[PDB]
Formats: sequence, structure tokens, C-alpha cells
Amino acid sequence: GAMDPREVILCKDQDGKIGLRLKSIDNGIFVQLVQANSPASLVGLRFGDQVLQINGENCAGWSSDKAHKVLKQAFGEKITMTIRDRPFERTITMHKDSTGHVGFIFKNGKITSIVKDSSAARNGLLTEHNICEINGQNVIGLKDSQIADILSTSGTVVTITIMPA
Amino acid sequence: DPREVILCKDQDGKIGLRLKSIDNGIFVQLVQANSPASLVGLRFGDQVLQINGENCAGWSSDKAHKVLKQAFGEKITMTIRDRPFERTITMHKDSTGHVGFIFKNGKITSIVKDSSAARNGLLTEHNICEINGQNVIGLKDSQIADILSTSGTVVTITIMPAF
Amino acid sequence: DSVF
Repeated sequence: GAMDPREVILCKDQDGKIGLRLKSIDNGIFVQLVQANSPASLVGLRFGDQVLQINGENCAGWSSDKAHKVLKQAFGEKITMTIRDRPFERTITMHKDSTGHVGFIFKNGKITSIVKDSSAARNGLLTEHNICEINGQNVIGLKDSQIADILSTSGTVVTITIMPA
Repeated sequence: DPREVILCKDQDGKIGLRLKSIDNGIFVQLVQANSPASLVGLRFGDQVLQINGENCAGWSSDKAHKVLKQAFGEKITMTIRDRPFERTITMHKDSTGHVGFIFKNGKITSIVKDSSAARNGLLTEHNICEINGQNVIGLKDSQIADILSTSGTVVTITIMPAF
Repeated sequence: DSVF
């Protein structure tokens, strides 16, 4: 079902890459960066997805450097991974007011304050949360001023996907 | 989508709820047994978006407590986002009895190599909220330990990040 | 605790 893992089979590209960076968090391994137009992007991987197994081996307790090593060294033609889609994701839909604002401040891609009596306040937007997607667009790796441009140019309905940092 | 609940204070003016400020929202932190709060199905980790139509955004735990105490009348309305940080994971004890983690103060602190906890992606620095349908929030570690030890092979645990 |  929805909460259960999915299986992907990847192949390293002509540069020997799958376009994936992983990190150890809380004794699991999580996707930290997915390259555009990569083997990893092409099986739907994204920031915050949890990697349970690579080539049948449990990722539990691996360090970030160990995960890097395993990917670098992995036989390129068939890399299997067992993926738990981003645990703890929340999608919040807000609406711009007469001023163009939904009602939050952010810094280094993480929400830091919620404006009183705003759409963000009404819809329970939370701080210390990474902004993952705005209106479907991946913003991981973008500068704050780039994130600001996406928000400023958005139509009235602003949909944000967030995850606790 | 959030849901509306209407709680009716008890005799003593209480609803059997403790709230906590986390990430500039308000969350249910302890729900008393057989209470006005348990009656309406509130659980540890539920997010409270509004109390009597007032936004909870940015409220301190103290402010929230005071609002509940000051609420006019006998009924309190809350707008609730059900447990937004819930992850439920089913593990299976191995042939000699463990699922493969250590915990303390109701929080998972390590995962054993080659265990069912490892296979199923259990995370550390997460609170243990339910085990096999049993609420364990507020229980002593020894009580949690006993539930785990006496469990059948299948051990399904609901966890949430320890904020 | 111990392992569970």
C-alpha cells in the first residue's frame, strides 16, 4: 500500500553516475540531492525519500560516507533500491492576499516564522521545516532569492510541500 | 483536510489534555484516559490549528493552556489536523525473539544490525507512540518493555520524530 | 534498556 516501499532498478549513466546523494539521519539513509535528468530522477526519487535497501543490503546505520562509497562502487548495470517515499511530508495549500503574500518568512530554504492572521497561519504552516516543492516545482538546492521569485510570481494559490528539518 | 471537534469540559472544568508548542504550531502532548479529549479521539501528535476559531500559530504552550482555561462556557471547539508526523512500521521478531532496537524514555536510541527493525527502516530519536494498537505514551519504559517482550511475532509500532 |  501507500506507506509500503517501492522497488527501483537503476543503471549508471555514461559518466558512471546515478545522480544521487544520500545522508545518514536518525540511523536511516535519506535522499539529499537528485540530479536533474538522471537515472535517479527517472525513477521518481526526491529529497527526503528514505532508502531502506541497496542491492538487498540494509542501509540502517550506514554513515553518509559509507553510502557514498556503496553507490560509487556499485556494479553499474543493475542497482536495486527499496524506497520509502518521503516519510513526514505535508502539503499545504495557501492563498495570496491583496498584497501578494501568503504569510511566512524563510531562510536557507527552511521556514522560520509565520505571519499573524495570514493564510499560512490559518493553514498551520510550520517552522523548522524544509521547503521541498512549491506548486509542484522542486526547490531543493535553490537560493533563497530564487525561492522568493517562485513565491512572488506564483498565482493566487500557493501549494507547498514541506518536511521537518 | 482538518476536522472539527467539540469538547465538553468535565465537572472540574478540565478536558484531559496537555498541549505543546512545536515549530510554531500547537500539538497534543498527553491525552488523559476516559477524558473529554479522548472522547473526541484526540491523540498524541495531533496538530491543533484553531481553538474556538482562533489561530494557534505561534502560541506558546503556556498561552495555549491559558486559552483552554479561559474558554467561555462548557464546550471548546478545536480544528485538528490528525497526527501529521505518524509513521507506522510492521516488524517481525526473529526466531529467537527480538525485533532489533533499544529505547529509553519512550524514545528509540539504537537499531541492531541484521534485525527486523533494520530491515524495516526504524529510526532513532523517534518517540514510540503505539504498539500493536496499544497507546504507550505516558507509560514507564519497563511497561513498554513488557509489551514488546510479550508481543506476538508481529510488532507494529507507530513512531514520530522527537521534537 | 536491553534489546527488544
